[PDB]
Amino acid sequence: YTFIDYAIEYSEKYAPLRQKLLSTDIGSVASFLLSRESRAITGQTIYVDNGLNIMFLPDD
Amino acid sequence: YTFIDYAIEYSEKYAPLRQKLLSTDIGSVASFLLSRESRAITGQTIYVDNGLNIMFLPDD
Amino acid sequence: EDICFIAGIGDTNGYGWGIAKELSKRNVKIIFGIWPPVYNIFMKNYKNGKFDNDMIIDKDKKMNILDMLPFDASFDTANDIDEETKNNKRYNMLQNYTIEDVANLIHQKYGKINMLVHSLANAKEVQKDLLNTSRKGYLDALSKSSYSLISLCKYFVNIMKPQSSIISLTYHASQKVVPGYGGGMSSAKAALESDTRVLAYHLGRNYNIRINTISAGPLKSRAATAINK
Amino acid sequence: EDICFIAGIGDTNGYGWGIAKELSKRNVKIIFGIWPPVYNIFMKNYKNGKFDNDMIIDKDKKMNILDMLPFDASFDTANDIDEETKNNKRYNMLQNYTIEDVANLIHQKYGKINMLVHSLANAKEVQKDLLNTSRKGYLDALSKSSYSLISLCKYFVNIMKPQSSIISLTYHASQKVVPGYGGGMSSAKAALESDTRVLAYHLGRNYNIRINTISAGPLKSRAATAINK
Ligand SMILES: NC(=O)c1ccc[n+]([C@@H]2O[C@H](COP(=O)([O-])OP(=O)(O)OC[C@H]3O[C@@H](n4cnc5c(N)ncnc54)[C@H](O)[C@@H]3O)[C@@H](O)[C@H]2O)c1
Ligand SMILES: NC(=O)c1ccc[n+]([C@@H]2O[C@H](COP(=O)([O-])OP(=O)(O)OC[C@H]3O[C@@H](n4cnc5c(N)ncnc54)[C@H](O)[C@@H]3O)[C@@H](O)[C@H]2O)c1
Ligand SMILES: Oc1ccccc1Nc1ccc(Cl)cc1Cl
Ligand SMILES: Oc1ccccc1Nc1ccc(Cl)cc1Cl
Repeated sequence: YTFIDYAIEYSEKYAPLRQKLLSTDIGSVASFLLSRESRAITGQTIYVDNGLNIMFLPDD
Repeated sequence: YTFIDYAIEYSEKYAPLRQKLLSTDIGSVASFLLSRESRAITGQTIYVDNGLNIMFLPDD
Repeated sequence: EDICFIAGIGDTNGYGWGIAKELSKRNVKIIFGIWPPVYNIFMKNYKNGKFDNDMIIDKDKKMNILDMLPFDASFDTANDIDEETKNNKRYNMLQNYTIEDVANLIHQKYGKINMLVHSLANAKEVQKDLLNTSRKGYLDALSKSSYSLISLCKYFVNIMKPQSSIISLTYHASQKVVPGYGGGMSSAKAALESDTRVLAYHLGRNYNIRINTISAGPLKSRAATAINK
Repeated sequence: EDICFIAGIGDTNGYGWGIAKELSKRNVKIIFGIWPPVYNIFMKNYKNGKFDNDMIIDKDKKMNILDMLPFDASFDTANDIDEETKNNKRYNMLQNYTIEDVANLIHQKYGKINMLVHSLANAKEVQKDLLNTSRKGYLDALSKSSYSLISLCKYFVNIMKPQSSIISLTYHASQKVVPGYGGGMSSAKAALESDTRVLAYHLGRNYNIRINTISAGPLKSRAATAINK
């Protein structure tokens, strides 16, 4: 049932943080990176994915 | 003249952003990571080093 | 006096919108870059109040959209546009939609900005797996999704203040294999992440500007449903 | 009512202080955890108004410190402290400084908190390079610099509200080699960074709590000068 539905169901079941990923979650981080609050950060890839990227082997 | 002075001097000369790195520079980023603004970020290693880590070969 | 230009919006169901919403909370003026093909439809829904609820910033605030302009990331300058599009029913009633053109337009109307958001991605053969992607599709994916970031920086750095910030959106498919993310999109994201580092070097040293990329998790957006696998 | 416990502050020249200062801008109550060896020196200089300058948050804001407690990250519970340090000059007049004791202590006076900062590191043989570090010096570096994070979490998780956040400080020497960073400190950081991920899984799944680590650049702190190389 389409690539995106699988990825999302998977993310919500295996990600360390079991919550819905809202566009505003990415928005708040974008907001921070665009502000002067993050003056010492550049050239980085920041992960805003409820931490799914740290997982190797799933529980189920 | 100790490791620290070399590291500081090296950073200020070769990092993508040439400016002194302040404890408050890390402070504001820490502040962001501790607030609900970053609810979707966990298990990450965030670099706050004026981007020095992205360099391989120094300039001069 | 913060102004942010968001390159890549067609609706309120993607990341560009969520970013715009959050930026408004902080009182930053927003300028949308809308892809010509959906520009008029977008203006229609905007004018008919179809987005009104989506513009309410929780705290009784209203999203402050400074402007909305047709924008196609596949054209750098005016003389880069071919006949086929120059005669397209959509691009006809439009002008000044190339990267250099919108930067000049923005600079002229509002002056310098200090925030840029690259939130666009496109790939003709995104449905095919890497092995079956043609040279044409692969390059079209990297042209629209990767190079577009470099071109944006090259032209907008002239209308940006020192200490401005830039971000783009990427996906973990660039580092680990996720089947279904084809058409050269994983390749383009891998390039976008590498270029972010390189640009950080050039933009940081020469203009004191920062650039980062956000690797986001899944989100049910229009272009997300487009991926068939 | 945001409450933060900052573990690892011996003066105003380190990161623990810059963090404290920045948190104050957002009006969060700060609780300092001072290492007993320098607890009296800190309290003294504080009372004698030798830090008043440093407590200025520019905007007339005065740094608001909720409390200052003695704390030693090498001891999990009271019966973990050895007779020697128990009777040491600097420890004799103090109490409830182990990890379990400070958690219980903070819980009684202020209840549950929602922010925890791990800002400490220590290594006896930091002057020697890895090859020449003894088993004892190595395990000491990890015990103080890495496990202390896991321990803080284990005890403070009971006094933390859901959706709380935890951070620590790491250095790039864990991923790429920087000679001079010895005594197993590079080892300690590699461990800490890996443990951040694992703890992120356990804390996120069971307590819906987050944990990240900041990899900072060079700062001429007291402990940074210790690295004689
Ligand atoms: N949705 C996700 O699950 C997800 C995950 C990780 C990263 N991303 C990234 O987020 C970004 C935004 O995507 P989204 O998924 O929110 O979808 P989206 O569909 O809202 O945004 C993509 C936009 O690109 C525009 N576009 C296509 N060709 C263009 C061109 N030539 N010129 C200018 N605009 C053009 C489209 O109109 C569209 O609005 C993308 O870069 C994507 O790779 C998304
Ligand atoms: N200064 C840098 O260049 C640098 C760079 C990257 C990461 N870091 C990290 O920043 C953190 C703070 O270091 P800093 O460099 O600001 O130095 P700092 O010397 O101010 O902080 C370390 C603190 O830990 C305390 N300490 C030592 N043993 C302890 C114990 N058993 N129990 C509790 N406290 C103990 C000390 O009193 C000291 O205040 C460290 O974790 C360090 O690894 C520092
Ligand atoms: O980058 C993505 C990752 C997961 C789900 C959706 C996207 N976005 C995307 C895909 C394919 C195409 Cl052609 C365009 C876009 Cl914006
Ligand atoms: O972790 C670091 C990286 C670069 C410079 C200084 C530090 N900090 C540090 C070193 C050694 C010891 Cl024993 C204690 C500390 Cl806090």
